[PDB]
Amino acid sequence: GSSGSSGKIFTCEYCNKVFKFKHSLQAHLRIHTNEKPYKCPQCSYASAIKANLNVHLRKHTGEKFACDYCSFTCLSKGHLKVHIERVHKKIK
Ligand SMILES: [Zn+2]
Ligand SMILES: [Zn+2]
Ligand SMILES: [Zn+2]
Repeated sequence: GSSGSSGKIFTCEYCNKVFKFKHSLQAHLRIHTNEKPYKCPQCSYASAIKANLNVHLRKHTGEKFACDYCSFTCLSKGHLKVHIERVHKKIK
């Protein structure tokens, strides 16, 4: 079990989420923004373009795997793991 201190906490007033760091919540709020006319039914994915959406939707194939560190989503699982060892890591 992790053992450390904790002053304050950052809670998201959108999806009742929580983030240890601040920058995490800020960048996260990104998905919590609807300024485009075309919105995605699956997620909060929106784009002024029409095609972009059509292609995006295709991405939704059952269940995606979101990164524990960042908000990176991948179709496969194994890839996600490597993404954390390559992106969130620079040591073989
Ligand atoms: Zn949120
Ligand atoms: Zn979507
Ligand atoms: Zn990641």
